[PDB]
Amino acid sequence: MAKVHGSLARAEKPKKPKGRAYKRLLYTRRFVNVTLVNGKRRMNPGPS
Amino acid sequence: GKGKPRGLNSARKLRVHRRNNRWAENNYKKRLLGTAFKSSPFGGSSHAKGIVLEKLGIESKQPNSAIRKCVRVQLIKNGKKVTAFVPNDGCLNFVDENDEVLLAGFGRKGKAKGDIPGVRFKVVKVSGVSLLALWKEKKEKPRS
Amino acid sequence: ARGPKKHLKRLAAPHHWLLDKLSGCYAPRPSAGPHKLRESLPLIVFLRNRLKYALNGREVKAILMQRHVKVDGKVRTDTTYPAGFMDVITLDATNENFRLVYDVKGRFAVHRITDEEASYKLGKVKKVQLGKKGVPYVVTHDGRTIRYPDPNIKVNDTVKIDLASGKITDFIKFDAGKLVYVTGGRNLGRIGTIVHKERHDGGFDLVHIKDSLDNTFVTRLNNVFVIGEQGKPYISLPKGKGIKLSIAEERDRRRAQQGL
Amino acid sequence: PRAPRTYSKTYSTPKRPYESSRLDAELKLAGEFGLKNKKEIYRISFQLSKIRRAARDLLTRDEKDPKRLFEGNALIRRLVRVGVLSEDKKKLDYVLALKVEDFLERRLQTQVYKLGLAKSVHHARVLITQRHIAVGKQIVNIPSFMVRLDSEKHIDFAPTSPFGGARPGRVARRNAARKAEASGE
RNA sequence: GAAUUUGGACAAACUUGGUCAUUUAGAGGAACUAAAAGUCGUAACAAGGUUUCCGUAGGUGAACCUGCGGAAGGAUCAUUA
RNA sequence: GGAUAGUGGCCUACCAUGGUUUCAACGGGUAACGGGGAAUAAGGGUUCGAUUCCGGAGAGGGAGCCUGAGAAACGGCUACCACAUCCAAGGAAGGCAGCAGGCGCGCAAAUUACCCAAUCCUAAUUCAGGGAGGUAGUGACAAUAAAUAACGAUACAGGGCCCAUUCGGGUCUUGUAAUUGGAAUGAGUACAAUGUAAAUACCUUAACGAGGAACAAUUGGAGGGCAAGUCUGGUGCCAGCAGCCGCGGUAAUUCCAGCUCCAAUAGCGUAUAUUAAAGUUGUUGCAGUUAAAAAGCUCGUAGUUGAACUUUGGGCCCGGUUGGCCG
Ligand SMILES: [Mg+2]
Ligand SMILES: [Mg+2]
Ligand SMILES: [Mg+2]
Ligand SMILES: [Mg+2]
Ligand SMILES: [Mg+2]
Ligand SMILES: [Mg+2]
Ligand SMILES: [Mg+2]
Ligand SMILES: [Mg+2]
Ligand SMILES: [Mg+2]
Ligand SMILES: [Mg+2]
Ligand SMILES: [Mg+2]
Ligand SMILES: [Mg+2]
Ligand SMILES: [Mg+2]
Ligand SMILES: [Mg+2]
Ligand SMILES: [Mg+2]
Ligand SMILES: [Mg+2]
Ligand SMILES: [Mg+2]
Ligand SMILES: [Mg+2]
Ligand SMILES: [Mg+2]
Ligand SMILES: [Mg+2]
Ligand SMILES: [Mg+2]
Ligand SMILES: [Mg+2]
Ligand SMILES: [Mg+2]
Ligand SMILES: [Mg+2]
Ligand SMILES: [Mg+2]
Ligand SMILES: [Mg+2]
Ligand SMILES: [Mg+2]
Repeated sequence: MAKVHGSLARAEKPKKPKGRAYKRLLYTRRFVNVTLVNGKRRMNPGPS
Repeated sequence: GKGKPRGLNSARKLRVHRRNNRWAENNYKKRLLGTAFKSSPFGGSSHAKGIVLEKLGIESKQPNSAIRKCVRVQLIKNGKKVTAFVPNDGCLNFVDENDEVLLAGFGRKGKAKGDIPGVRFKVVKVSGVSLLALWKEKKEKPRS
Repeated sequence: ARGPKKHLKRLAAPHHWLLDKLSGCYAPRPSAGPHKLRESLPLIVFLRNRLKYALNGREVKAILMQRHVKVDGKVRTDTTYPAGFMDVITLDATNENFRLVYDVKGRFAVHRITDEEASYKLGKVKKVQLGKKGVPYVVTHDGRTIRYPDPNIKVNDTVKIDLASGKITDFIKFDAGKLVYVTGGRNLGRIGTIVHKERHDGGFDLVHIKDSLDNTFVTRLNNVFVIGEQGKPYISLPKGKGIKLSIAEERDRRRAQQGL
Repeated sequence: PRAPRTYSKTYSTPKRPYESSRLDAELKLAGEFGLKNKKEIYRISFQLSKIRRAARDLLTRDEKDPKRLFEGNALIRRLVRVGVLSEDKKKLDYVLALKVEDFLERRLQTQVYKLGLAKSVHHARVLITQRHIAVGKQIVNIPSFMVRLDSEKHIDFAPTSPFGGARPGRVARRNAARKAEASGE
């Protein structure tokens, strides 16, 4: 909502990397460290 | 012979025939009759400011009953009344009457068996603030 | 518009000046003078773009104002003076002499010239005619009017002109089998021998020309400009000798002059 | 009134947006080579495409025709200087068969990791944009430099750089000052 | 040689009616709407019509019949030559 | 004949009775300046072109004219019409569709900045002048490039590679742990210099400048189309619900909130227009018994279309440009 005047630049859980880095993450989330669940590639599962 | 002249000195008949036949296309007819400049409420522009005439509680029945929280808005440039959707807003605490409202297009087709009609516009801005930003509690509304 | 225009936009300048297209927004509109606008080279262009002798425009005016630069024996002091085809240009402080003749690739070229060739000049005879008190004269392409020529000289003939006195040394007739520079048009900048002249009345005459590599082409008479005889030109041609090569030939010749 | 500064797009967005196969292919392609946008891939696809067009337009014309000769040979020798096309495949019909990876393999990014100045490809990114990595007398800081072949045998560290030579960086002399001042005390 | 004046061509614009075409402010009147409310008419009342169509004519009426000419876009069994 | 710089019904007299037209004149429309060109398509096309170059037209609307080589000129003049300013009420001035700036209008568009240093133009002219032009300001119109992290060790955790007879001999790749360690660097700040008409910036560079528990990345989605939920609670009085179609209600993958994940990423959504998709405009290339669509039927002018046939066949010579077998 209201960030106070102090947006003057000059004078929680872990974050996700941005840009290139993020893609890297995905490349290993899907191809270096493959997770084969129930005979399929499951993305976003809870308890199974 | 596939029913069209196929002769080498036959161009005129061909192209004339084409012109007389393009009037069955829909958009072409809109485009050469200036339907956009003569009838369409927006006058052929991607948006229009209007002032909320009346808060409408339309009720559109089948197959899904919308407690249609919609609006009668009157466009400033035409003095032309229009109905318009005001999205994502449960309570309509955002849009009151006599309020300036920037409208856009909106493609809800109306249905027959339940007398639900097709409004063609959604509120994009109220009083200069974006409906979205209000709804995100990102920006606040100057109320006059 | 209403009167004559006095500007020239950058893009609209004749292309073969090779003006770059971000230097400015305008381009030196040639003054009125001896040659046609489209096919002449303003001294500023010749001086700053092709000799690199001056960097700005005012440097060029600076140069011109010391009576340094001569054109056809005489001193011109107009930044936009229109020196065109076959004109002699003199830079005395460098003791250099230039001739404006066309490169093979249809543009104007720097050409150094001995003092003994700087003295004279060729002129295509654009029209002979009889003036007041029955005195016959010619009018040669650079605009020069010469009186009392030799009666053998009709149209399209070339004339040698002593720049000093402005009189006619000799001339050349327009017959089959002469040497010829082609001035306007696509084949502009070529040289060859005139096979035969095609005569179309009330229309444009053409000329078939065959160069030294025995290849042929055709241009309107309008652009044919006589030089001399078979291999006996009256002026010194540039390197290239008006012999135009396919892009393949030029590619090869360039890549074959690289051995470090 | 200027000349209008010409300019052009560089890439092209795919036609079908969600296509599980293309999606993956793309991801593995970004993975081999550490790209950050799909856009980086598209840019390649697009240059490739313009070349395949020039290719075909030459192919449909007669052999021993001046144009196919000239522009053919040019396109060929151009593709060869960057070593996208191999020495032995010097005829048009192969430049069609060319694929994306053949282009993606000549990036400075890539060649830095394949001349072993970097540990991983990502390392090569960082090392490039970090103004570390020179090609001869020039520094270069674009991951997409497209190394010509005669410039392969020159790539090294920058004479400016900490690794290339010179003095240690800001962090290094920071810790040098910290330890030296902490020991003087 | 200035003010001024004769007649021309050029010709803005004005006045007047007449005429269409609009912008208007008013008044005359008529008709449609319901996230309005209740009232009767038949809602809260019961069924009946069901070859279907085409052109045309008429009748009306709350609808629908009806005359004439067309069409199947309508379900060929049986015997025999 | 007159007029004009000049041809010319351009105008004036006098004669004729012509000129255009279904090969679409004339009139009406254009939210029409024309072209070079732009977007998009395999091709063929369709659609844009107010706008950087060329040509034309206008300077609130009309008309008239001086000066001059050149103007029917408006940063010249005169009048009328529309607006509008100053007045001491007599009069006198006014055209930003030049640069800035204001109002109004709207969905919709920047500074009342610096300079002739480039570019070029004008003048009696090297010097003067130029909101032409250039420079900076504003600005997510666009277009290009591309930071937001790279490593390591450690341990825990596992898989795999060879000696497994079992410890261990090491290679490798991973999951981690708001774990550690020391490297790197421009975002920003700043001497100087460079740049520059003067500056701003860029590029250079001393000096600073992160573990980055915040130099913290977003915008849309997660029933289908269409990439991604077999996750918890709430709902179910603000509730099957709004591009299209789906789908229920104690227990909902389909609604609401959080968690998670997906896509494109310094950008992403939405609206209108337009091209593709659209072989749903069909010349290339549609369809017409029953899905929309063969005129009730023949005749007939324009139009489109139209059988066959008139030096073939043979003989000689000349010289080119690729390709072979030799070099
Ligand atoms: Mg002009
Ligand atoms: Mg020509
Ligand atoms: Mg217009
Ligand atoms: Mg197509
Ligand atoms: Mg235009
Ligand atoms: Mg307009
Ligand atoms: Mg113009
Ligand atoms: Mg004018
Ligand atoms: Mg105005
Ligand atoms: Mg004058
Ligand atoms: Mg005027
Ligand atoms: Mg003005
Ligand atoms: Mg003017
Ligand atoms: Mg202005
Ligand atoms: Mg000046
Ligand atoms: Mg300007
Ligand atoms: Mg932009
Ligand atoms: Mg300085
Ligand atoms: Mg989100
Ligand atoms: Mg959905
Ligand atoms: Mg979906
Ligand atoms: Mg799916
Ligand atoms: Mg169809
Ligand atoms: Mg039917
Ligand atoms: Mg039918
Ligand atoms: Mg029939
Ligand atoms: Mg025939």
